[PDB]
Amino acid sequence: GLDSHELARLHELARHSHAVITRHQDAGGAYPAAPTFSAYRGYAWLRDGSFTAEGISRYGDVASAGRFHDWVDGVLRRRRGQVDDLLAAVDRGEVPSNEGMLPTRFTFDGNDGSDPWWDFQTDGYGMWLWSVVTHAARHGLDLERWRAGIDVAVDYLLAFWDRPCYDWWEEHVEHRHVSTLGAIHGGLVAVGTCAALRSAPWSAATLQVAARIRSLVSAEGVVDGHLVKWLGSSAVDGSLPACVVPFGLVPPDDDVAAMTRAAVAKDLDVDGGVHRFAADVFYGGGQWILLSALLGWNLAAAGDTAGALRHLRWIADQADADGDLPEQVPHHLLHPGSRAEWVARWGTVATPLLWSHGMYLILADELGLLP
Repeated sequence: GLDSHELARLHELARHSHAVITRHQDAGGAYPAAPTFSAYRGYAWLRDGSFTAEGISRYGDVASAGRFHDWVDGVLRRRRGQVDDLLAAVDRGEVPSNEGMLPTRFTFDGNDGSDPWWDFQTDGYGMWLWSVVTHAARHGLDLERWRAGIDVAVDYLLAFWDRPCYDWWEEHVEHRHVSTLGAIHGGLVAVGTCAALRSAPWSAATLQVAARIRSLVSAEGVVDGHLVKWLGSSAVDGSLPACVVPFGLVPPDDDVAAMTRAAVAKDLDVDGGVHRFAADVFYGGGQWILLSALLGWNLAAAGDTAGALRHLRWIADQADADGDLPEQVPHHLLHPGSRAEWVARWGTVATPLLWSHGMYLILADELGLLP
């Protein structure tokens, strides 16, 4: 379904995606979110980094992906005491405030880059577990290299998975977001079904808590046959397909998977460019490359190769003259009046966004299109 013209350009964008990710990887192994965007530069996120690492692992750069996992593992081992103290506090009946939780932004030397009162999120820890297990399985690696960091993440998530937190988009701290629950589920199932981790003391617990997550989503996170943005809401969010692939709340051919893909397409997908959520005013609510990639990935997994390809083509059309992929583009805006202020305050949209490139690599790989 691709001619030589398209294949050449898609191959080149894949090569360039690998290059921009590995060029900007920090000396210590972290992947930055966006080296030139004012509000993100200097920081690493586990969410962005884990998807980026998965794209790089699929691409076959074992060294680069391994250095990212080394970095995360070391950062988490340094939080062993913090996590133990949070768990002890829970055991005393003194539940820690959001202000005491593990961070969202990391500096490249592994310190808190932001105050979790303002951005507390648990999804990234779940994504990292999914990412590191998937990487090790793909390349035949011994997970003991990263196990002590895995242990910190697992202990943290088993304790705090059911806590309200901000969503992937740093909004609505009072709610429990289905793509956050989904990320945690994906990480817990990854470690709980990993033969190398069969003797871990938390082995059984991870699958039991994953089942608890699915119970909660079944009870409060499905409406009219589709997943919803947060428990007790009716709306969808463009992140929701991640709950199918890769995080596995339901199989790709499940009715809830089909209905969720359809609802996201209807409510949020304009010409192949997927919006985050209807109320999104960030840069006027533009079309997000990573979300078009996520939807494409899910379409491919469900057997809709044509739909996957249409989304891959849309993404490729957003590459700039150097091949860099932005965070988002404004071809369609949900709330156009809101864009100007964002541009004035933070500058033009983050480009390149490493996560855009990571997701491009994943979707290209799903379609068998890596060079």
